[PDB]
Parts: sequence; C-alpha cells; structure tokens
Amino acid sequence: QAKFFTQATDIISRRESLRALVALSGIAAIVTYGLKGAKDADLPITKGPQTTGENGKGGSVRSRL
Amino acid sequence: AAQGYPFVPPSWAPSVFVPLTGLVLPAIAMATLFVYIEKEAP
Amino acid sequence: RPMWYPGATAPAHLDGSMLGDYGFDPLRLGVNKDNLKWFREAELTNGRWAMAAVVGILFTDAVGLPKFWTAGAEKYALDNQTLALIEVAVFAVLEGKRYEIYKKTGETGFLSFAPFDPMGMKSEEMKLKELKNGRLAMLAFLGFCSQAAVYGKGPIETLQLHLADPGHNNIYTSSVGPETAVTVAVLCVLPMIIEATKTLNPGKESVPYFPWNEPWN
Amino acid sequence: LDPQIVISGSTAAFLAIGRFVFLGYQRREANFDSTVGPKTTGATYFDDLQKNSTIFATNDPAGFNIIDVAGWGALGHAVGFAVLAINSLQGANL
Amino acid sequence: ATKLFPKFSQGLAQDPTTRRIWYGLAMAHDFESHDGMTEENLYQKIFASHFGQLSIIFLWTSGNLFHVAWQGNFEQWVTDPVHIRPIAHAIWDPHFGQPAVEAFTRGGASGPVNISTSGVYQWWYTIGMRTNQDLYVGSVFLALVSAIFLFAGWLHLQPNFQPSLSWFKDAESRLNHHLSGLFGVSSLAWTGHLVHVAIPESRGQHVGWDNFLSVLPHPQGLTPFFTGNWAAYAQSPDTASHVFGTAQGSGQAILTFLGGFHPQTQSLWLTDMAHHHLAIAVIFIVAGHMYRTNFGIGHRMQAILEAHTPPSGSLGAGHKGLFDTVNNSLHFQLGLALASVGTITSLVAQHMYSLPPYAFQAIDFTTQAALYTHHQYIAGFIMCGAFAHGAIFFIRDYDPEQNKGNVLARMLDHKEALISHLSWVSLFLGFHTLGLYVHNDVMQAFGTPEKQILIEPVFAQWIQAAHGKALYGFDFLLSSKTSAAFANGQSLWLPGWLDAINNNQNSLFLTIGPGDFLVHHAIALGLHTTTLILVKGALDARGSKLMPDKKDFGYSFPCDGPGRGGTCDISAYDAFYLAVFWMLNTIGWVTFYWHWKHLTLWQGNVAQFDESSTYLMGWLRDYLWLNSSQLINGYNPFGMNSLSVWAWTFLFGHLIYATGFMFLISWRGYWQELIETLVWAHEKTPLANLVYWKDKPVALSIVQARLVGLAHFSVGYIFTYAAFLIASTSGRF
Amino acid sequence: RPTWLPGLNPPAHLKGALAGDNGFDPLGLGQDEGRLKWYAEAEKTNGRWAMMAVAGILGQELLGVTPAWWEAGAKEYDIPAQALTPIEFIVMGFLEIKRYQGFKQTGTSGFINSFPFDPAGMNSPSMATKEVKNGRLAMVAFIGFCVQALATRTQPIEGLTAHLADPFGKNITYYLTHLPETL
Ligand code: CLA
Ligand code: CLA
Ligand code: CLA
Ligand SMILES: CCCCCCCCCCCCCCCCCC(=O)OC[C@H](CO[C@@H]1O[C@H](CO)[C@H](O)[C@H](O)[C@H]1O)OC(=O)CCCCCCCCCCCCCCCCC
Ligand SMILES: CC1=C(/C=C/C(C)=C/C=C/C(C)=C/C=C/C=C(C)/C=C/C=C(C)/C=C/C2=C(C)CCCC2(C)C)C(C)(C)CCC1
Ligand code: SF4
Repeated sequence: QAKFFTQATDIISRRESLRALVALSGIAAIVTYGLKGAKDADLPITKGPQTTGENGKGGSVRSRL
Repeated sequence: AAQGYPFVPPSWAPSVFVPLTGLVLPAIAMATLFVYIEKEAP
Repeated sequence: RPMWYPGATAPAHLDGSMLGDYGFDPLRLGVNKDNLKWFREAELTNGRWAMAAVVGILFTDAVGLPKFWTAGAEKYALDNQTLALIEVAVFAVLEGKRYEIYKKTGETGFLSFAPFDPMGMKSEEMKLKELKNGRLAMLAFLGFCSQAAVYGKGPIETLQLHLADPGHNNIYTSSVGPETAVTVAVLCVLPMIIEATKTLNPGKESVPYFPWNEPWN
Repeated sequence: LDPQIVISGSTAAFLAIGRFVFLGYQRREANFDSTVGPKTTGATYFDDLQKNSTIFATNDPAGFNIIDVAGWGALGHAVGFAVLAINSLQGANL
Repeated sequence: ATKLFPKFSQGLAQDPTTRRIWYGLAMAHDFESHDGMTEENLYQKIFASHFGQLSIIFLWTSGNLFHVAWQGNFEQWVTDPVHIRPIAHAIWDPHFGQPAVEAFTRGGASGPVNISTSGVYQWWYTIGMRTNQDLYVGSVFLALVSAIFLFAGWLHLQPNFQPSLSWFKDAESRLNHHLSGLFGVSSLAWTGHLVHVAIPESRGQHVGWDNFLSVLPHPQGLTPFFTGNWAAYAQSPDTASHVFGTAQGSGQAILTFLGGFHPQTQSLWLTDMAHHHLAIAVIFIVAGHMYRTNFGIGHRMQAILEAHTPPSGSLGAGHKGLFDTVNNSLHFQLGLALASVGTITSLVAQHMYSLPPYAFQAIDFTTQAALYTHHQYIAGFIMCGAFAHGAIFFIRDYDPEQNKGNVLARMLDHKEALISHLSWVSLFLGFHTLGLYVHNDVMQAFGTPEKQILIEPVFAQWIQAAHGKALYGFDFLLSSKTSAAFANGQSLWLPGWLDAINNNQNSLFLTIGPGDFLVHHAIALGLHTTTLILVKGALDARGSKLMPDKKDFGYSFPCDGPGRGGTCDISAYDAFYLAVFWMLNTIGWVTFYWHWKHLTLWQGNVAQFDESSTYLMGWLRDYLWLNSSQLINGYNPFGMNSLSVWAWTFLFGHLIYATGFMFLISWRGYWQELIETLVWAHEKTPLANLVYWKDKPVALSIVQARLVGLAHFSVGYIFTYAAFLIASTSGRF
Repeated sequence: RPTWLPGLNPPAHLKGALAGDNGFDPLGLGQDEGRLKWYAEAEKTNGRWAMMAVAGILGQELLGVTPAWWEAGAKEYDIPAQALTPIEFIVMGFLEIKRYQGFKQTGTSGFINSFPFDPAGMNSPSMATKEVKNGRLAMVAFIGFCVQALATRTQPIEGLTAHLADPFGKNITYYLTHLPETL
C-alpha cells in the first residue's frame, strides 16, 4: 500500500507540479461545468425563464417593458 | 466570427467567464499573492 | 542561430543549448530547467502523436473513409467501453515505462529500449528534424481540426477548395475570417513592440509578472 | 457687409496698434527677468523643451517678429469675425 | 525573517506580523514615503500611474459599451425609449432559482438581465448612436485607446523617455496645451461630432464614417463660415413638432441659440449644444495662448503671482513665493484639482437634473436619481480628499520660510478665527435647523400643524423670479416683461428658457417652500461642519496646543498617547476621517431632499413634500417608510421579484455599515488580547499546531481599523442608499 | 546657411551636418541626440512612402483606372480586403522587421539585408539632400492630395487642369465655398 500510494503521488510530489495539476483539473472542471455541467445539473440559469418574465411590469405606475 | 459585427461573444461565454472570473482567476491571484507576501528576502 | 522573428534576442533561459531553440518563450514557461526538460519531452511527444495523427488523417481522407471527426461513431468489432478499457490497460504499462525512461535517461523510449533505435540513425540532426517536423505536424493537426470545424471537409478537400479560388477560398473569407485577420495583424506588429522592449532597456531582461515565473526574483 | 473689408480693417488696425501703440508696453511687460528668470537649469531633452531653442529674428526695426504678428493678427481676425457675426443677425441689443 | 512584499518599504518587509500586509496594501501609492524615492522618480511614477488610470477608465467605458451592445437592447430601446427599459448587462448566476430567472427577465430579454440606471443609453442615443454595431466599434476603439495609454505608461518609464523633473514642473506650457488642445480643441472636435453626426442622426439622416465625407452638415457648406454670415447656421431650427431620431419637423440649422428643452425628449437641443461646445472651444483656445512658452510671448505665472500683492499688505506679501509653493508641491496641486473637480461634479449633478442633456432623460426617473446621487457622493468624497491633501501639503510640503508673509502663511496665522467662525456657523445652523424641525415635529404631534415655523425661502424665490419663474410674482428681471434683460434676449434663449422654467413638470428651477428652506439650511449645516472639520485638520495639521510638534509625526499617526489628557484622533488624518462621516451625512441629506422632491414631482404629489418635509416624521414615514414598501417586499415568504436584488443589497449595506461600527467603537487592545488567547489556542490544539502562521496574528492597528470602519461604513451607507433609491424608483416606475 | 526665415539664425541643436537642414525646428523636437536619429529615418520613411504615394496617385490617374484614388479601396479585386489586409501585414512586417534590425546596427536605411540598399552607385550627400527635399515635397503634396479631394472632389491632375482652366474662379476660395455644388 505504501508503494502504491508513493508511486501514485510521484508526478505531483512537487509544489509546481501539484499546482499544475490543480490548475489543469480545476480550469477543465469549471469550464466543462459552464459548458455541460451546469446544464446537466439543470440549473435555472441554463434553462432560462420559461415564461414571459417581468418584462411588461417595469413599474407599478408606469408598466415599462 | 458572428454574422453582422464580428467579435460577438458566444452564447456560452458568460457560463464560462463568470466561473473563471470568480473561481479560477481569484484562485490563481490569491495563491500567487500569498506566495509573494510570505516570501523571504535572501 | 535563427530566431522566431528576425533579429530577436532570446530569453536568458533559452540560450541555444537545446535544439529548436529559436528563443521563443514570451510567457517564460521554461524558466525552470526541469520544467524545460519535461516540456521538451512533452513537445516531442505531442509532436510524435500529431505526426502520426496528421499522416493518419491524410491517409484516411485520401481514400473513401469516414471523416476524422466522425470516425469514432462508427461500428467496430469491439464495444466502445472494452476498447477504452484495453487501451487504458496497455497504455498503463507503455506510458509507465516511457515515464521511467524519461526519469532514467531524459528522452523517450518504448518499453525497455531506452533508445528505440533498431536502425541506429539517431543523431542531433535527426533529433532536430524530428522536433521541427513535430512542431509542423502539431500545427498541421490543429489546422485539420480547425478547417474541419469551419467547413465539413477534412484536409485535402479544403485544400482543393483553397486551390479552386485562392483569394476567395481562404481563412479570411470564412466565419473565422475577422479574428484571424486581426490576430495575424497583431502578431505581425508584436515583434516591434517586443523589440522596443529590448531596445529601450538595453541588455536588461524584464520579468512579465506571471505566476509560473516567480517574478519576485 | 463685405467680410474682406471688415476683417482686413480689423487685422490692420490691431496690427497697427500692436506695432505702433502696444509694442513698448508689451516689451516692458513681457520682460520681467528680475526674479522670474529661467524656468529651467537642466540639460536633458525635457529641459530643452522649455528653452527658447529657436529665436525668431526679424529685420523689423522695432522687433515685430512672426510671433507678434501672429498674435496681433489672431486678435484682429477674432474681433473681425466677431463684428461679422454680430452683423450677421442684422441686429444689436445695447 | 525579512519578507519581500513591500518592495517599497524595508521597515514593513521586516515586520513579522500581519501588519506588513495591510500597511503594504495601504502605503503602495504613497510614493513619496517609499524607500529610495527621489522627486524626479516620484513625478515619473505618478506620470505612469496616471497613464494606468487612463487605461483603466477607457477599458471601463469599453466594457460598458460592449455589454450594452451585446447583452443590452439598444437597437430596441431607440425605437420606443419611453417604455422600454435600458439593459445594462446579462446575468449568469448559477445560484439563481427558477423564480429569479423568471424575475430578472426584463426589458424584452431572453434571460436574466440588469436594468441600466447609468444613463449610457440616453447619452449614446443623443450623440448619434442607433446601432449595436456603433457601440461595438466604440468599445473596440476605447480598448485600443486604453492599450495605447498603457503602452505610453510603459514607454515613459523607459530611460530615454523618462521625463525630467523640470518638465513636470513646467506649468506654463502644460497649462497652455491643456487649455487649448485638451479643453478647446477637444470641444471643437466634439462640436464637429455633434454637427456632423449627432444632429443629422437626430434629424433621421444616418451619418457614419462611411458617408461623413459625402454628406453635408448644412445645405450651404462653409460659405456662411468663411464669409462671416454665421447667422445662416441658425437658419431653420428644429420645430416644436420635432420627434427625435426621425425627420418629422427636422430643421436644417446646426448652431442655434434656442434655449430650454426639446419638447419631445424634455432635454437640451443638440444644436445649442453644438454652439455651446463651439463657443467653449474658441474661448478655451484663446485662453490657451496666455502663458509663456518657447516663442517669446505670454505670461510667466510667477510674475502674475508676485505682482499680485495689494498695497497696505492687507494680504501680507500677497502671493509672493506661491509659484514655487504650488509647483514644488504635488499635494497642493492635488488638493486644488480635487476641489475644482468635486465642485464641478456637484455642478454636473445640479445641472444634469434641471437641464437634462440627454434625450428621453427626465423621463427615465431612476436614471436621474442614480446619476444625481452618484455624482453628488463622488463630489463629496473628492472634496474631502481635497482638504485631506491640503493637510498633507501643510505637513509634508509646506515651507514656512519660503511662504514668509504670504496668504498661505496668513491662513495659519489666523487659523483659530477660521475654525472658531466655522464652528459658530455650524453651531448656529444646527441649533436652529434642528430646533425648527423639532418644533414642527412637536406641532404635528400635538395636532396643530398651523404653529410650525414655516419660513418662506423668499431669497431663492426672488432669484427664481429673476430667472423668469412667474409663480411668485416678484416681476423682477426675466419675469418682468417690461424689463431690459427680458427685451434683449427675446430673440435668443428666453422663449425656450421661459417655456421650460414656467413648466412645473420638469426639474428646471422647481418651486420651493419652507421644507426646501429647512433642508437647504441643513445642507448648509453639513457643508459648514464638514469643512470645519476638514479645515481644522488642515490648519492644525502642523501643530496644536495639545501637540505643537504634530508635523514631526506625519499625516496619519495613531495618537500621542494617553498623556496630556488624551490624544486620540489628534492627527489630521483622523480629522479627515471624522469629516467623512459628516460628508456622508451632508450628501445623504442632499440626496434625500432630491429624491423625495422628485418622487413627489414624478408622482404628481408635490403637495406631500410641501406638507411633510417641514417636519422630520414626514421624512421618516412618508419618505423612508413609505417608499420602502416594494423594496423590502422584493422577496417575501410568498416569492420574489426583480427588486429582490436591491432588497438583498439594502440588507447588505445595513450589515456592512454596522460592521464598520465594530471597528469604530471597539478599539485595539481588546482584540489584541483576544488574539493572544487565540494564539495560545492554536499553539496548544493538537492536530492544528501542526499548521502555523508565517505572519504573526496581530489586531488591526488604530489608524488601520479607523480606515476599515470608515470603509465598511461608507460602503454600507452607499449600498443601502443605492438599493433604496433604485428600488423605490424602479418599483414605482 | 539659407534658413526658413530671413535673418533667422539656425538653432544650436540643428547643425548643418544632416541632409535637409534649413534650421527649421521652431518647436525644438530635434534636441535629443537619439530622438533626432529616429526622426531622421522617420522623415526619410514617411517621405519615401509619400513619394511613391503621389507617384502612384498621379500614375493611377494618368492611366485609365476606374475609380478615384480615394475610392480605390472600395473596389472588387481578385482578393477581398479582409484577406488582403493580413497578407499585407505579413509581408510588410517581414520587410519592416528586417528594416529595423538593420537600423539598430549600422544606423542607416535598407531593404531587407543590404544596409544601405544602393544596388547602383548613386549614393551622395547631394543625393541625400535630393531625397529628403523631394520627400518633404511629396509629403506636403500628398496631404494636399488628401484635402484637395476631401469630399467627392477633383482628382489631382484633374484639379490641376481645372485650376488652369480658370485661375481666378477655380481656387481655394471657390471650393471652400460652393461645397454643396461639389457634393
Ligand atoms: C500546417 C500548417 C498549415 C497549412 C499548410 C495550412 C494551409 C491552409 N489552410 Mg489551414 N490552418 C492551420 C495550419 C495550416 N493551414 C492552423 C494551425 C489553423 C488554425 C488556426 C488553420 C485554420 C484554417 C482555417 C480555418 C482555414 C484554413 C485554410 C487553409 C488554406 C488557405 C490558407 C488560409 O486561409 O489559412 C491561413 C492559415 C492560418 C492563418 C493558420 C496559421 C498557419 C501557419 C502560420 C502555417 C502556415 C504555413 C507554413 C508557413 C508552411 C506549411 C508547410 C508546408 C505545407 C509548405 C490552406 C489549404 C482555409 C481554407 O482552406 O479554406 C478553403 C480556411 O478556411 N486553415
Ligand atoms: C486624484 C485623486 C487622488 C490621488 C492621486 C490620491 C493620492 C494619494 N492619496 Mg488621497 N484622497 C483622495 C484622492 C486622491 N488621493 C480622495 C478622493 C480622498 C478622500 C476619500 C483622499 C484621502 C486621502 C487620505 C486621508 C490619505 C490619502 C493618501 C494618499 C496617498 C496614498 C494613497 C494610499 O495610501 O494608497 C493606498 C490606498 C488604499 C489601499 C485605499 C484603501 C481602500 C479604499 C478605502 C477602498 C475600499 C473600498 C472597498 C474595496 C469596496 C468594496 C465593495 C464591495 C463590498 C462590494 C497618495 C498620495 C494618504 C497619504 O498621502 O498618506 C500621507 C492618506 O493618508 N488620500
Ligand atoms: C445625531 C448625531 C450627531 C449630532 C447631533 C451631531 C452634532 C454635532 N456635531 Mg457631529 N458627529 C457625529 C454625529 C452627530 N453630530 C458623528 C457620528 C461623527 C463622527 C465621529 C461626528 C463628528 C463630528 C466632528 C468631527 C465635528 C462634529 C461637530 C458637531 C457639532 C456641530 C455644530 C452644530 O450643529 O451644533 C448644533 C448642536 C446640536 C444640534 C446638538 C445639540 C442638541 C440640542 C440642541 C442641545 C440641547 C438638548 C436638550 C436641551 C438638552 C437635554 C440634556 C439633558 C437636560 C437631559 C454638533 C454638536 C463639530 C463641532 O463640534 O463643531 C462645533 C465638529 O468639529 N461632529
Ligand atoms: C515505437 C513504435 C511503436 C509502434 C507500436 C505498434 C503500433 C501498432 C498500431 C496498430 C497497427 C495495426 C495494423 C495492422 C494491419 C492492419 C491493416 C489494415 O487493413 O487496417 C484496416 C483498419 C480498419 O479496418 C477496420 O478494422 C476494424 C477493427 O475492429 C473494424 O473491424 C472495421 O470493420 C474495419 O473496416 O485500419 C486501422 O485500423 C488502422 C489503425 C491503426 C491505428 C489504430 C490506433 C492505434 C493508435 C495508438 C497506437 C499505440 C501504440 C502502442 C500500442 C501497441 C504496443 C505494441
Ligand atoms: C486645505 C487647503 C487646500 C484645499 C482647500 C480647499 C479644498 C478649498 C476649496 C475651496 C472651494 C470648494 C471653493 C469654492 C469656491 C466657489 C466660488 C468662489 C464660487 C463663486 C461663484 C461666483 C463668483 C458666481 C458668480 C455668478 C453667479 C453668482 C451666478 C451667475 C453667474 C455669475 C458668474 C455672475 C489646498 C490644497 C489648496 C492647500 C491649502 C489649504
Ligand atoms: S488611540 Fe487608543 S492608545 Fe492612542 S491615545 Fe487614543 S485611546 Fe489611547
């Protein structure tokens, strides 16, 4: 087990290399989150309003668009 | 790029750049400026 | 030695010791020397795979075969998942031995042939030719995918389209026209900004304030 | 209204009072040079941008160089176009 | 050991604590307190920093243009600009619920968006933009301009371009050029734009880059100009039947002198705007040929200053020695600049609402409110900084021997009179304004509104009637039909001016009553007291009887100890600090008065202001409590609407303000001992003492936490009022 | 030396060692020794480009080209402008990058690698004065071309023949007015 987990961390056992992995994996995860993941999570910001919205009710007095 | 005036951003540009600017660039910046401020003069 | 733009002064870390050193590192990604070794091995590996991929896409589009961005969706003798499984399984040992050969030698190798050299034609000239053709092939594969993304055609049908009307069938008359035009313009005028940086600070190298650069030194 | 006549009269009159009337006063006032001496004592290119690098020397017996004529003719053209504008709307208030 | 972050200060880089980080963040732009800084290097770093600020400003405008062009509805807004809302940008918030997406879908958008209150829509529509492509191109151009300025800031830091110190100290040519080219030729080019592009685009004719060398601004091009027949350019103005953006009742004139407002936009004409910037251009170009340069003619400012010594020395040595005082002091020039800039920002605010320049403004009520409150708070902050830097001048740059007997030393010689008289004015105004307000409050409480001290502001009403407002019947100057001032301008600005000032539907010289009296005197109280605090800090910046060696401690020092009775908040920095509170209160009074007067005007209910503004429960109930109804119901347990963001922001500012109270009331020494305990707790906790700090945890210093409390306070103040303003105005309208 | 103004002494920073020195620097921009070395080559380059520019305008209108010189961009060629701009940038960037690196060393002009270019043996200080003076003439004449056709006006030689047809009726005073008649 020690050999496994010493070998599994060899490529990242340095500061700059682990920061490179973090940067790569996180940029990728967040970019693919914006591209597919927020849609797969069915976030409301991805679905849109699915209605008319608060367009015509600009104000109680002047119902602007 | 887009029809009409080119250099219109895509539809997915907010979905990418809002997470970037808010999760990534602040991470890079705060890490860099942390390693800078805790760095010792030789 | 020649440079990436005429009359370019190389960075202090790209002192021509390595091959293909045209002094190109405007972002100073190769300030660390071990990072530079890893990046050289990565350059040559990305380039080897892009050489094989460019020649493979060429051989595929040369004959009546599915297009390279749709060839994955065809039906094969194995299932998708077992294909990926066996691929990962054999590349485990392959890339492990290659990483071990990098850690031991500093260059690539197949499994145990530290220098995969059946026919002993290894030279610095051949190393430079491999590096140059690999860079060229990375560009070529990027172009394959890019002018297969704008059009629905692969390399050579798009080449024949450019040959049909060179002035009207080019990258500046497609959807990516304007951005490539402005990008090329900026890249043409850039080296004079860089040369001003070199001129008005004669002999003094400048640090571009990047995280990978450790600019506080 | 003859704009040429008005503007030429204005410019010539202002140049005449600038050469014959308001030249000695302008030469007395323009030369302080008592405590207000040089602006600069430096030697760099930005210190020479304040120095009279070019002295416009004229052959006029009173020293009416190109800058004096430029300024007095600018005032003349200004007052002439003012007179032409005030007449252009064919009226005056008081 | 010694750290690396404060490259500009070696005393901070050796600090083992967390004070290094903060003080290096807060001493970064005090270039004259840097290590190894010379005067020339100071001026050069400031030059480069100004270039950077310019680049940032232009990038900011490019971003506004880009987001309005991309995520906005400008091509849709120009069609129906009285009923379509301006879109600032779109919202991609992954935290949104479905109701929030359903709610922020405004202005005809396909998704959540923010309704712009910045007025950029009206401005860009007035100056000739009708297309999203125009704003795209303008954004590209301003980003290129920002790039140019950034490159120039790098360039003028280079050895062969690093300007000399005397080049910065050269004031005559800088003034000549910044008066002619930067001010008058800029106005000339803006007049060229108005005439060529904005006016014809207002007349329906599209004039772009592709045809502005092919079409004419006037049917008789330049013949009227070169032959002095300049009235031909005021030939056919835009009629009162004119509708903006089309050629219905268009007109052909380009330089008119109509005065007043366009009847359809309720805004200024573009033609007298053109004539305005033309006259301004000529006046500023003639003004720019004043000071002495390399050509033998002009003035030397030192001579004008030194010659301006009155007989009887009623001013002492006059202005002798002031040229070297202003030239060699950057804080003096900065304070003059901030004074002038804040005063003209107040002018922008006071004039942009009464004389609204941009089309379809005055009908976008939230835009007017945001613009006024914005520029007024900006002005207040800038004007506080003016006096702050005047204090820093007195400390760091003032030489008493080079100013021996001039006006600037004469100020310090009678500083006690200035401070005591400002204190008297503030004291009288506060006593009496609060007394009248409390009196009217008690009279309303006791059921007797007829016993209030309602003083009719007849001086301001007399002024208004001198301007031609016939509501009061002074019949003085321009309301007097049989006067000279009336009869002379009648072929000019007057008809439009009187049609615009006698109309009570616009903000041009609103009618005023005793509530206006009382609140203008509150405004005087705030101004006089703010400038009392600031002037006092500036003059006692160098010394007091409690501390005559105050200049030897700098501008911002914590205190002089508990000795001599106590010396807390004795610096000039702390005087500015205490004045920021009174400034925020002053501008809050100003903007409350504006917002309520205009909320009652826009609702047709000016009687509510004329009745309720004379006592402070009117201001509480009928303004703060009444108009909060939709704001705080932005979200309820039943649901939410688009005002929920402003509700959340309201509560946000209420949190930040109160959090500043924590740094404002509790002081350092409770917190340092608390942090000592927490240091023990961290050093003795197992599995967590493994992790240790590199910077020693200390409490925020005295000056630092003063600044932090002031910043939390100001941010909460500003955010709370911005939320309330935008929500109470957008909720109704 | 014959100066730009009679009786005017030439300034101290302009010694008569350069090519087109007439003592004309009423502003004082040539007071840095390195900025003058840049301004000299800038003069020569602006002047060479303006020389070939007026040559190209006069040659375009001497021959039977379709549009005016100002309308020549809005025209259908074999290659679109959006495709001509980047090719131009590549080629001219090559040429001018090679031109600067070649002004850094040896401090004089040149084409690509030959600094100075001079394939023929025609380099003389007299020829330098000729170059600089005809180049200043060309720059001012090109600005005259641009503003002489500032609207839809006459082309250069066409305007010359129009001035020669009526000297007292076709001049600056006629075309600064009558501008509606031109458009
Ligand atoms: C291996 C390099 C290579 C080569 C030989 C070509 C060649 C070609 N490309 Mg491809 N291309 C490349 C790289 C390359 N491209 C890359 C890296 C990209 C991604 C940006 C593209 C993206 C692209 C698009 C989107 C389009 C083309 C098109 C074309 C054709 C017209 C040229 C043009 O408008 O594009 C100019 C190409 C660029 C600006 C990309 C950079 C090219 C670099 C600088 C290399 C240039 C060649 C190199 C100096 C020598 C090649 C080696 C050898 C074959 C002689 C032509 C067949 C167009 C076409 O065929 O439409 C009908 C088209 O629409 N290409
Ligand atoms: C043209 C304008 C101008 C210029 C050039 C300067 C320049 C300077 N000022 Mg002056 N100043 C100005 C305007 C200006 N100021 C104004 C408008 C005010 C009144 C507000 C002041 C008040 C003032 C004081 C009281 C002092 C200075 C000082 C200084 C010097 C250093 C500044 C510093 O410490 O940087 C670093 C500054 C900071 C890091 C600022 C702190 C952060 C601020 C408060 C913003 C916080 C907002 C927050 C982030 C918003 C979050 C929102 C979110 C919640 C949604 C420098 C010479 C100092 C000096 O010279 O020392 C002797 C000094 O003591 N200035
Ligand atoms: C509601 C809060 C409030 C009030 C009323 C005041 C009031 C005052 N401040 Mg301000 N101030 C405040 C908050 C407040 N401040 C805050 C939060 C700060 C930030 C720390 C400051 C910072 C500050 C500075 C830095 C300065 C002032 C000054 C002043 C005085 C200005 C002169 C004036 O208007 O006299 C009118 C006075 C009043 C309206 C208050 C008295 C109230 C009534 C009339 C008194 C009698 C009531 C009653 C009969 C007595 C009952 C008592 C007993 C019998 C039970 C005045 C006492 C200036 C000063 O002292 O100059 C003179 C000054 O330099 N203040
Ligand atoms: C240092 C050098 C290292 C080299 C290592 C060896 C690489 C070997 C690559 C595969 C070569 C197999 C080709 C055999 C002859 C086929 C002739 C033919 O008619 O093809 C015909 C075939 C297509 O034929 C199709 O076959 C399919 C198989 O299920 C289906 O049945 C289809 O119906 C049929 O049409 O063409 C190819 O498959 C060529 C593809 C070659 C590349 C495959 C991907 C490999 C990329 C990674 C390589 C990894 C290298 C390390 C792993 C190996 C380690 C020992
Ligand atoms: C501390 C100090 C400083 C600062 C200060 C300040 C900040 C001040 C401010 C001030 C101010 C802020 C002022 C203001 C003023 C104003 C004025 C002075 C006004 C006037 C007006 C008038 C005069 C008017 C007239 C008229 C009328 C009435 C109306 C109509 C028109 C006419 C014109 C007729 C400095 C830095 C300098 C330094 C020293 C000290
Ligand atoms: S600031 Fe604090 S420590 Fe200093 S005198 Fe005041 S109370 Fe005492």
